[PDB]
Amino acid sequence: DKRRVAYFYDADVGNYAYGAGHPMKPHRIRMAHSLIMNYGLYKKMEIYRAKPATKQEMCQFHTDEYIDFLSRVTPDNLEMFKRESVKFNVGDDCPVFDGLYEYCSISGGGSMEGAARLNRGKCDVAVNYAGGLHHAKKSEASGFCYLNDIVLGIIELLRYHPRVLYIDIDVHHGDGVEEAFYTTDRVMTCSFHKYGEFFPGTGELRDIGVGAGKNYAVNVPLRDGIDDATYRSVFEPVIKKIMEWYQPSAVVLQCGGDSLSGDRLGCFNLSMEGHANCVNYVKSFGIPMMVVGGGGYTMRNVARTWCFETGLLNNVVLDKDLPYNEYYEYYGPDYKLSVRPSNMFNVNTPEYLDKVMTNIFANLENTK
Amino acid sequence: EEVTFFEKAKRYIGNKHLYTEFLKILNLYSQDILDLDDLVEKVDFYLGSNKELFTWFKNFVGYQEAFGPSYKRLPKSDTFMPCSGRDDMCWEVLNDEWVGHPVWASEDSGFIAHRKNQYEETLFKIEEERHEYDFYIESNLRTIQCLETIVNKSMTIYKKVIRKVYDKERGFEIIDALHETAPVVLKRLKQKDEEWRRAQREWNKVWRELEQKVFFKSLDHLGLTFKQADKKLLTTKQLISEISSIKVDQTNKKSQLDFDFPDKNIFYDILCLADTFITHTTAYSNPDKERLKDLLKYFISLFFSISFEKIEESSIFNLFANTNIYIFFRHWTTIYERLLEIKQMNERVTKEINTRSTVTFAKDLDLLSSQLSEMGLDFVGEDAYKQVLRLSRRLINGDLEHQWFEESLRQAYNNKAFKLYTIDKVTQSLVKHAHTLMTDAKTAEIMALFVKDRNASTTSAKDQIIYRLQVRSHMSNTENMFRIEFDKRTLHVSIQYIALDDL
Amino acid sequence: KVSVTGLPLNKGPSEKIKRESLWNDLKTFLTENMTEESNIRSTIGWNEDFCSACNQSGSFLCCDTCPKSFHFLCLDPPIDPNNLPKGDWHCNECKFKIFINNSMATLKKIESNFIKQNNNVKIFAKLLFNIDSHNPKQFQLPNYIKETFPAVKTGSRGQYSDENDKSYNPDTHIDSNSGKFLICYKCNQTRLGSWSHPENSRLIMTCDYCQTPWHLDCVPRASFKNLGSKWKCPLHSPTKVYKKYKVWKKQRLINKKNQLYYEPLQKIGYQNNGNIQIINQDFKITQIDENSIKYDFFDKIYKSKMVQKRK
Amino acid sequence: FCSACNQSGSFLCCDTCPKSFHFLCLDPPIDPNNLPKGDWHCNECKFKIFINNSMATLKKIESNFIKQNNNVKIFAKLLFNIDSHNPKQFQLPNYIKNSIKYDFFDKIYKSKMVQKRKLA
Amino acid sequence: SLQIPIKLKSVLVDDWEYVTKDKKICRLPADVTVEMVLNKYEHEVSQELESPGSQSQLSEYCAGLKLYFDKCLGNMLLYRLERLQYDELLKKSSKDQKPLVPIRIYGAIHLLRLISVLPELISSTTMDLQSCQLLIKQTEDFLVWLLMHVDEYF
Amino acid sequence: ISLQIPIKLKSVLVDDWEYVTKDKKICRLPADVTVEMVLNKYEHEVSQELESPGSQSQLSEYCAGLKLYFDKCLGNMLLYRLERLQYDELLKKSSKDQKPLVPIRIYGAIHLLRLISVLPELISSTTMDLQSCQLLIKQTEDFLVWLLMHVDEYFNDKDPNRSDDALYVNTSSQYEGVALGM
Ligand SMILES: [Zn+2]
Ligand SMILES: [Zn+2]
Ligand SMILES: [Zn+2]
Ligand SMILES: [Zn+2]
Ligand SMILES: [Zn+2]
Ligand SMILES: [Zn+2]
Ligand SMILES: [Zn+2]
Repeated sequence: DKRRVAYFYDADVGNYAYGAGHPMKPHRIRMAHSLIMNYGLYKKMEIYRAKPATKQEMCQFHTDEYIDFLSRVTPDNLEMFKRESVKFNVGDDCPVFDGLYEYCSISGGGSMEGAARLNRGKCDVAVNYAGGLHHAKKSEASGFCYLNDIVLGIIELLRYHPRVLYIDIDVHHGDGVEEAFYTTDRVMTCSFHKYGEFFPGTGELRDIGVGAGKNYAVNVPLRDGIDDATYRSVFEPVIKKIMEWYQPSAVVLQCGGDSLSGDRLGCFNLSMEGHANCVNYVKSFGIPMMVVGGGGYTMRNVARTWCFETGLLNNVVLDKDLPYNEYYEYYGPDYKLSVRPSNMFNVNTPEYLDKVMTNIFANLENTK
Repeated sequence: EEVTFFEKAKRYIGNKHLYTEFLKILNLYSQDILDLDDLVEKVDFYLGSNKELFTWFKNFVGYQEAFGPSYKRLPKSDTFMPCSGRDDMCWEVLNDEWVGHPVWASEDSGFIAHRKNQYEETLFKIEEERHEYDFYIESNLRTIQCLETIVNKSMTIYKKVIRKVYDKERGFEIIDALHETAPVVLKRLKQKDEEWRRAQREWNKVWRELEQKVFFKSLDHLGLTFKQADKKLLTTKQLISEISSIKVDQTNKKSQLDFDFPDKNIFYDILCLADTFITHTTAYSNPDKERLKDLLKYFISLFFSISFEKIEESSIFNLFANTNIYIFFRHWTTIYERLLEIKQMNERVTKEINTRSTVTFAKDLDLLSSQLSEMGLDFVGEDAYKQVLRLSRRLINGDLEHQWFEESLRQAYNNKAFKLYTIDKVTQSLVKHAHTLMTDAKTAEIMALFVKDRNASTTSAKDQIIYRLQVRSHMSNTENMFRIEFDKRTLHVSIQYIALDDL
Repeated sequence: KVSVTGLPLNKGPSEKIKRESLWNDLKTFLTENMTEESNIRSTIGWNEDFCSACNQSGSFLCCDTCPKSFHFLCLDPPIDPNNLPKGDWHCNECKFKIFINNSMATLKKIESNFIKQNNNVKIFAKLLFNIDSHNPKQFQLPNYIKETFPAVKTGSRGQYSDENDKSYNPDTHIDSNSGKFLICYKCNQTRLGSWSHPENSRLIMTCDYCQTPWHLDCVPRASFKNLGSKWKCPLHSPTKVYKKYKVWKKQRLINKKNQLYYEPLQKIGYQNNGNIQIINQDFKITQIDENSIKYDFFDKIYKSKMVQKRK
Repeated sequence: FCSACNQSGSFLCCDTCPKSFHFLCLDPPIDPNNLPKGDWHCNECKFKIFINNSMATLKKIESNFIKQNNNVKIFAKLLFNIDSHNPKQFQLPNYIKNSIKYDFFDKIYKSKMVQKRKLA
Repeated sequence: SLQIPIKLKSVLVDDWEYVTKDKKICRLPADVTVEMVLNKYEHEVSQELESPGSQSQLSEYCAGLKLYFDKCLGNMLLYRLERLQYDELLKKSSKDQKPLVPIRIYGAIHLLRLISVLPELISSTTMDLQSCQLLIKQTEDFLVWLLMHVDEYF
Repeated sequence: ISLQIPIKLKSVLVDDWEYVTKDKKICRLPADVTVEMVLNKYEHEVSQELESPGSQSQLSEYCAGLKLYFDKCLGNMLLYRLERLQYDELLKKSSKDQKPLVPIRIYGAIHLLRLISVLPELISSTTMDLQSCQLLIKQTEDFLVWLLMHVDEYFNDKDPNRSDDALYVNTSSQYEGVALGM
């Protein structure tokens, strides 16, 4: 394909942190950058620093009260906001730290600027790993997410494109993005997630949409221990059929590392290559794409996967020997660019997946 | 035919409590409370496995928005909330009515978290400490760089840095003074950075040695629990249950179990392991060891017709057996299948181990483990299959610990050889089952009849009946029999479970 | 101070941890000189631990004359927490007992209110007077309505509860009551698998209402049910129907004392709801018998056949 | 007074209830000379002792009779009550002045003949 | 209640006058008895019903009407001046030792009075509101059919 | 003491309990038919039948007393905990326009039904005489019979996800969080 790649990075994004024991850390974004520059990928990409988002730009999706609470809340004065903390779920589930608003603005500005560069034709691939918060919904924090920057980026994309595809390969259901566009045919959301007694609670096979957006929401509920050979056998046919029938003008891809083997919260068994195969397959279609990096709670694995995927977007295959970045001590015994799957058992039988794909293909008939 | 549909459905359903619900559904349809679609879907759930009755029913009755379970509709009053930056297109495409909220989708109960082993927890703790040290050091370094840029010639970072350095609660006054003392904070921060970096070096050493031992254990899931599950699931009852289940499934719709042996060197490897255990074990007398070796060699040479001379220096056939011989054969097949699985990846794993490159920037220089290299448990050269066999022989002898054997297998096969952790116990059980095949009169007579039949090589159809009748005469009248069929053209084994069908 | 390592963050080795955890293509510095500002956005031009009203946890506004604490909303009228009363606060009964409760002459005041309301209402005057001495209290059904339905129970918080509220493991395929194998209704197989090949087995569920067993792959489903409502297999009556709209709901279960039964004499065409039984006067349960159901079904099929063939 | 035609003549007196009936105004009629030579009860006051003393309890005989006469079920509650009333003269209404499958198959068979001959 | 046509009311009053004033009891079993009328009704009406449930209802109604005319004839469906005649019939049935079938003795005059007081009998029962309507509808249909064939019966 | 409620009304009350405490639904306020309208229709339909003034003035007295008791006790004992926030909002909407809140003109027919369900306990916790209790119970039972007659036009069953004019509405997360968390 030989696309031109815009890459967004803010050097201050890594200086914000959640609580002491909180699994979600922006530091991995600082790590994936350190590999990317040390592999020499800056010679193939255009590196930008997006202007942070403003309150009015955030309020295109969220409410004024929620955004106003986010711009005022502080760990010091949390006791003065007792009704808003339960309104917006910014208490114990999603904590409040020192750099919440600037981090949210950085993420949203990155996503919106990437979408804007895709609109103007400046590039054909926009990369923003700070983005990808796919859980916040317009009035409340959810799943460690406080601002849905994917929705803002898709809104910026809809000003030039008739149809936009959104693909989610995180273990969690993309509840915020699916809910935001649940009644429209302009945006088609497709999620591959673990369904059961898992956090998003939503993402059933019968959640195809409401109203004009009926049949424009696809959910693939999977089981524990899925591996690369099965994940790709599910992912390629569904995405191919969506591409032929929905025919999107642009695609957003949330590359969350929650599906990698060895994650704290995830329960999948995907290696680095099985996770990057999805990005390669989506890139092989030729339409404009925006890659965002969402979940992931093992920094050494998600950073390596993001660096490998960024290399793949630049039409190169990176060497398996690390280039001695700053955080060299994080990368285990062999110090290789690889993520090793475990020997855990796969409970995704071919019959269950066959039934799921049959249902999805039956629903997809009414999108062309 | 319309008159007999109800009794047909009654017979097919096979239960009264379900036929009652079927009649209730039919009644609901008969009172104009159910449209035809729900009736057809319910009768699909009832008689859909049958293909003729369902089609007949559909052609008789003349069959010729879908809300999701995880979305509610809010009242329009609670919809208009001021979004200042929203536009006409934004109002057009964004959804404000339907809401999902996982808590409702959780049925107000909660979510189940994924179980994690202790090695993963240790890895998480190491990562947490690394992240804390790096976060503090980098934040201090960025504040230092900004301060140097100020002195020599993006809001909360410096404030939180100087609030962390000054914990006396006086730090706010220092921030105020900074807004109106730059060298003072400069020299304080540089010293903090230096001491934190030294502590980070020492902790990095400690963390490296700690992680470098539990990393491979963290990725082993089925292996950790393995050597308790193998003991519980490799019993006679489990195998009988498996074959009985296969037979029951077949009868609800002569070759219950199928085995294919594509290699014969594995037989010699299993014989070598068995002989090693027999020589080592202090559980049999001196003549009994020779008797066990002779039994094993004779059985393997007679059943599979491999050889009789090279084996000790290294036309379908049928066997009617009781539980003992079946269990012995199942143990042999278990060992063979495990060794075959570890052997068919010989070339790939051997190439990986030999062509395993190392990083030159810091891996070769500083951060390496010769721990497995100090005991020769690194598989350099020493072809992986033969090295695994040698280590298994060492473990059987007793001069190798289980921990180091498992660790070498984990690091050499990427946790794909976890099923060999019990090779010693499986070999011991195979030897014990070979022994009980000697010290039982009935089993000895059955084995003698099998030897006579196998060596006859020219028998009529009566070989199928009179041989089975004689074996049953040597057998009891209540417990099971198994028919093991061997084909030499492709070396194929078929096991049939004749519980009492011979009576 | 103390960090996650348990050390002041400046020490390092921690000798005990040492003994426990031991055996015995350019850099990033050029990222500050190659980031072009991107500002081409199209939008860039812009005493008790519970509540005396509901008996539940949470933040409370306490009283001083008694050990009773109320929620801010569990109060008449509700009080906004930001606009604190900022003064001596009591509940209704404390105010009444401090200010009005003269027990020797209270009856005279009640009679005065009685005669004051005698012009309009005297059957409720005592009830109206009895309302100022009571604190707010959450509504609950008065314990003789719940007992009418022997399937409804009260949860810990007082909410409605009904009878729908509750590696390789081969023993789940065994009944354990008779030693037989659990045979799936859809496929007529148990699919036990084997220890050699644990991927040949299928998970089985054994529905909680009629005890019939199903495979997770035969009924489309991903995981087991362990926390939410009880699982019900697809072999049951809907008990709630939307007919094109009109809503039909099956009657609740009544205690057998008031559960009236009746057998009609018509037995061929008899309009009943889905409240039947195969063998105050608004909850009759018709006893219908199987032959009548057969005749009704055949009648409906034949009548619809004529209705369509007339056209 | 004969409580069947409400006229006068030679009656048959009762014992438990103060009622008098004619010898011919009975079902079945009795020869006037042929006395019962014992205890005689009319249609009433004989079902009363039948249901209050000999059988077990009230409202159970009716169910048994209805179940027994399930072949004619719409008239069961009338057939049960017909054997409880004394005979009366016919006064004007005052406003004039495997046995189941055989039936199932026969019903379907006749119904389908009607269907076919009506269609064409 | 029941909707009895005016002509059938006139026939009933004519019979009342012909029995209670000028005593002219009709002859012993006539050419058309209740059984013949009921079988011909069930035979000629069943050929115009397309529903098996309606066929079962019609058959059950006819059988119940026969079995109810058996036990009600001598009870309350005869005038006093006729009872003696009934008695003699009974005596004949006693002498010959042949069972009595009153469906095949009385006919087309005594079935009409049988469905003339049915609302009274139904009201003195505990039947539900839904089966009584079916009985009334069946009796009305039979009354209309009998009024259609009046010149050849009575 | 003892109140004879028809079984269908008990089913209605249990359905209300299930909707509020399990489905997290509330009432669509202001109601289409309020308590005042129901009581006015009952009084007009019943008083127009009988003619004795002694039995006619008692009906008006009963209706007026019922209205007063509802107005005085709805904010105290007739609301579940989830509904209270909604109540508070109404009060604010009442306080911003200087209009006092009159609950018999907002709530209707389902809060009256649950008003006359704890009347035995309210009567028991008083010093009332015997024949007054008998009269109150008789009037309440007559009203309950009348309401059971007109049950289909006051308690319909339509899903909030399908009809905008149902009796119940779904609550949002921002509402439920404040209601059951603060
Ligand atoms: Zn996630
Ligand atoms: Zn409370
Ligand atoms: Zn108090
Ligand atoms: Zn199955
Ligand atoms: Zn079930
Ligand atoms: Zn008489
Ligand atoms: Zn008597």
